[PDB]
Amino acid sequence: MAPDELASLEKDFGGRIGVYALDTGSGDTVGHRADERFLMCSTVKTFIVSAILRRRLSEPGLLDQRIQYTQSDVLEWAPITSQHVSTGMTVSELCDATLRYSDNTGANLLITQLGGPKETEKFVRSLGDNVTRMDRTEVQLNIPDGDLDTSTPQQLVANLRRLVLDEGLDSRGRDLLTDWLKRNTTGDQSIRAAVPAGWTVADKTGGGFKGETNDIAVIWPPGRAPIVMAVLTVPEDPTSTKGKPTIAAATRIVLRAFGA
Repeated sequence: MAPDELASLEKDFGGRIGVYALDTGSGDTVGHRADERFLMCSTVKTFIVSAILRRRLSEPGLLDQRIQYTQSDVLEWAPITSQHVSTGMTVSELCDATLRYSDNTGANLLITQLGGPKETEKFVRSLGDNVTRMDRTEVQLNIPDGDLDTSTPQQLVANLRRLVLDEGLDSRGRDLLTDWLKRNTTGDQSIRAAVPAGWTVADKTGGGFKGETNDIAVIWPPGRAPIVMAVLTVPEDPTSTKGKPTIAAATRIVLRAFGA
């Protein structure tokens, strides 16, 4: 029933929907186009921040380091970092802004601190991800260009499970990451719109210039093991605003499949 409903949803949407979801209690999965490539867009911020958290283990005091930047660094969507050009922000504060507000300048600053876009790639490679690639910075990473800056739904779930639930990070880095994701402010109309009230969700959204809309999440229902999922969407109509409600509709399909 669920993969049929996902195929029906995709037909209604007009475009391509990639879904993968794992119930860590049952071990059951739901998938549609789960092995196909999609732009990660800003979902990649999850991994940039995770790479910074791992890097701190080799660079004592990294999170407290204050980074100075300039007006040239400030992009159109830089809700936090645009307010602190004179005074700088710490690496921790840049991780906060990058995840909770999808701050694009924050992301770029962190990529520079790591040593460039391939450093995040080296990080996911260390987790055993041989699928994802990172190539560009904000905002060019949102523009389709070959397979640059792509992953698949299933790979994104594997990585999110490893980082939020398992030992991809040390326990304090996992808590830092997970709290920032739980506290995301940009996901209310995506996966979260479909989840019952009171259940905790950790998520990271992404979106492109042609209506591409993504969300990846961990969901904690009461009294059972968490669910990890990814929904990636590419409308045929490049001006479509249907991505977010389509994500919520796919989530409702998934939750019903998982008895939630």
